[PDB]
Amino acid sequence: VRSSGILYINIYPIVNYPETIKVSAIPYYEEFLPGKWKKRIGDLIYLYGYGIENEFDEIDNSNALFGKIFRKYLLDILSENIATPWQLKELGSTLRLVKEITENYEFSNIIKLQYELIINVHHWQNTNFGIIVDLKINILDRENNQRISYTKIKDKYGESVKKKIWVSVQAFHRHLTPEGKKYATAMRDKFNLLTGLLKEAFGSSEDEKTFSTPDGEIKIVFKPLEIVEVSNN
Ligand SMILES: [K+]
Ligand SMILES: [K+]
Ligand SMILES: [K+]
Repeated sequence: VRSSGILYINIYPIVNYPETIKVSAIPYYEEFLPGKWKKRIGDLIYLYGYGIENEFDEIDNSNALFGKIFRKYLLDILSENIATPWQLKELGSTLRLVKEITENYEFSNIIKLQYELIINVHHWQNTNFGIIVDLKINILDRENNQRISYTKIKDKYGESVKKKIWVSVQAFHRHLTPEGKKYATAMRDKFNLLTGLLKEAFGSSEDEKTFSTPDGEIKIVFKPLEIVEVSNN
């Protein structure tokens, strides 16, 4: 006798995107500063999105080049749609966004806690795209904004601060209640926290969010991808 189930994963799918995009190829010179709206592929740089200046060609999603360009294009568009109070931490092969935790916690005067969303593009079955999103909570010494270990918190501020911060961090991850206890919806709440912070970071007030591009809309659905297996006993 076998079990059946549903798996939710931290991949949020792009359900609509422009299947053809404008590109402009220029010869690759090392002298050109890399940045948003341009991607080197071999001996060419391809401009795309807001990087399109006067002229252009087009590629569609059957082209090998399309995935290479679109992955980067998608993060560049996401980086134009960050909602306050989130801020850009890094845009490279990954997009990282941060928000300071402004909910009350003991010792928030000396220890700063910060959400960090880590966003990577996933590309599968030739034409499917999505974002894989991880969440971290950074623990910072408020007075100097540097990362601080629990060991250093104990050394600098005392054991009582180290213990209260650990409970608060665990509660902000949804591993514990505010009272420092385990609880029956913790694992569900942990995933719902990730989805809710991601929606907030992109200004999403419904399950689906549209982002404008010069090639047409990109639509993401801010629900975890779901995979269902039903066993036949
Ligand atoms: K919060
Ligand atoms: K504070
Ligand atoms: K889904």
